[PDB]
Amino acid sequence: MEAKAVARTIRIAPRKVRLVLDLIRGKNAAEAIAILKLTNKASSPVIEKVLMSALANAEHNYDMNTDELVVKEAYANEGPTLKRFRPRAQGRASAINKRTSHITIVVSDAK
Amino acid sequence: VKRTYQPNKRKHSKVHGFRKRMSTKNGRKVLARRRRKGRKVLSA
Amino acid sequence: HIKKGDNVKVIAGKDKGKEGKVIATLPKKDRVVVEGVNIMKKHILETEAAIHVSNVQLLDPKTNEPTRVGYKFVDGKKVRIAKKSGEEI
Amino acid sequence: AVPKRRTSKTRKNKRRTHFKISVPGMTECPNCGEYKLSHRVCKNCGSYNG
RNA sequence: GACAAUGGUAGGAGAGCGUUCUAAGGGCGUUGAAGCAUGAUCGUAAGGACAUGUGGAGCGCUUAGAAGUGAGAAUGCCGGUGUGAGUAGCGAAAGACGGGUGAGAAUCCCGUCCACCGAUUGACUAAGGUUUCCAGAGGAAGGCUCGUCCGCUCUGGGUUAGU
RNA sequence: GAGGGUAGCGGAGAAAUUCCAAUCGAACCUGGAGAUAGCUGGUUCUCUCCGAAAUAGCUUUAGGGCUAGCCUCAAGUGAUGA
RNA sequence: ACCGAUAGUGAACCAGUACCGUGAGGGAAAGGUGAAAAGCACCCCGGAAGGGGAGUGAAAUAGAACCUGAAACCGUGUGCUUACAAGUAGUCAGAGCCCGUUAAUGGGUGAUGGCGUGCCUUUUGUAGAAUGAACCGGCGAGUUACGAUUUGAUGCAAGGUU
Repeated sequence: MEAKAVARTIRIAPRKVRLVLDLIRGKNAAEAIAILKLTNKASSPVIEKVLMSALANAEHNYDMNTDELVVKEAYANEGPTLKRFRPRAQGRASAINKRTSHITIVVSDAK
Repeated sequence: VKRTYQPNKRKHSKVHGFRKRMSTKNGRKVLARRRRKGRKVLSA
Repeated sequence: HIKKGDNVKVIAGKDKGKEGKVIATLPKKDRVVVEGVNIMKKHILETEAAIHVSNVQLLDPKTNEPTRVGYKFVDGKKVRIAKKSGEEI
Repeated sequence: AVPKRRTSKTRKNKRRTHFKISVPGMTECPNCGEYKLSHRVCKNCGSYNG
């Protein structure tokens, strides 16, 4: 079986989250948890909470053992941006996109 | 750098106020033209 | 209209064929609450819900049949009478 | 200067080939049982014992 | 059935496809309308069908009628989304440690040491703003980072004249 | 500093065509007004038949126009065509 | 034989309003759950946001960022191919490898060989280093009234007709 967990409209640009999602995709579960704990990136705690959620749905929602699961999928999609501005020299004003993201994680026991 | 707008209450109400517009004849026309449009501020 | 305290029969819906008493009436939208009709379950308690007054028909006091209602003037006032029979209802 | 011409998503995806991070370089602490960074202290309940 | 002819701009002539609406006739539809996605189908072209998924109530066919009738290009208007690219910048300047609080602390609170202005970055008032002032809570957005904090959000308060 | 004045066919100027709300060889707004433009740009579906001109004359005319010349459709004449 | 939310009033919404200007004055953009709120009791991860269930419902990729949900753009997995090669990026020929359709001289990929300097506008002549366009979607240009003339149709006819 597979369990899944999502986090929607996380306020971090998607191509900043895809950098650290690529380190834990494929690894074991207890290894990916330590990887997310010991990395400098600002998006580490968010992915760690989403991963722990998908590891907790497995124990209760569909009974299975949490010492066998592997991160079968982990990806980040776009979400609605925010449109802000920055007033520059000589009257001009430039745009600012505050990107968001949707982080999905699917953990499977290989069965 | 001194800019073009220095706010001041007396000058604002003494040039663009209701009484100033209701005083002359082309100010009554400005009010009669702003009332027709539906503007919520006739003079200030 | 259909005033409450009246025994009606449900002509349409998924309760059709039943019959109960009119409890409440919302005549700004033509809704009436019947007893035992349109039982809804809300988050879990179970109640009745309104049904459009176009759907319930009054029962003849004579033959227990759904009919229409007309009005007559027996005196200086109005009286409701069934369409099949002619008795006040 | 300004780009003379738009960048394909082939050229962009090639140039982002080496833009990544690496695994934190971690060991397993032989007191905490848990994982830790080599030459650092055990961030879990524990010490260094070096 | 025999013979010939068939490159083409500007432009001239003919025959046609498709779109929205109307009249009359004949139909389909919750046993699933239009739309929309796919397919390895048909026609000389414009274009026409059929099957599957979805969707959730309308829509084709025939013959005529009437037009806001078919768009790749106007430094075209409006909306969305990219590339440059994790690139330039992050707005004049001295902070260091200790102890707290907290899910989370270089950035918030308290403390000691150090540093800056001191004819001023100190004190008081006229314009001008017009509730931004205080206490208790908050952390979505604003703050060029963080934030447990604030001139920001919520809830209650605060302006006292015979001179 | 405060309170006032001078208004666009106008005002102020120790004068520089300076300055009159980041605008001045004549402000800004609304209307005449879809001013006009012999100039540049553009023009939204297919197939079938034919298929040029870049020349003469006149022109306040010369990158515009009008008539003739060269193209096309229909009716007629009819051997006048080459 | 009027429009149907880029249309129809500038305004189907609490619009002549946010706003913007010293002022006179200028001016948007914003529609849709379901038949009925029955608008998710309760359990679990999390500080909350947000999920995963289980329930309401005919439907929850109907959960108030609510009908449908497309293109540009951003990703995840995979079938064939690619690190000695000079590429308007296709077309024609053609091994190998993987599949199996509206069933028909089948679909996908492409080792290698031949041929091949985009589109529009403006020009005697542009691959042109002459112009325009970042891409996608919607909007967008020979029309109506009244007269004149020529052609096809129809009715009467030394008459035709208001």
